[PDB]
Amino acid sequence: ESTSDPLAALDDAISQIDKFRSSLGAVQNRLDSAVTNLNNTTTNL
Amino acid sequence: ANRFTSNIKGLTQAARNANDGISVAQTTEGALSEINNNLQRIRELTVQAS
Repeated sequence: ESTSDPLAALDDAISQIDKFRSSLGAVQNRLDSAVTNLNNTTTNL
Repeated sequence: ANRFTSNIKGLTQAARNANDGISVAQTTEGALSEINNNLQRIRELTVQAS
């Protein structure tokens, strides 16, 4: 009725919710890396 | 950083739990000494009645 390994089964959830936050972090990085060269291309064109 | 702060909070809570266990041990030991006093008195009374 209770939880078998509460601390471990909860650390799994913490890791699962942090992996998504980290993966969403690199998206901003690549988006701004695209924005810079996109502005450069606008100026050149 | 997240796993770091998780471990930190856990260790603090574990220290608190250990302190609470120390308190429980002290209380039970006081009770046991209280029993031992009466046991020693009964021992002396038996030595007297022998």
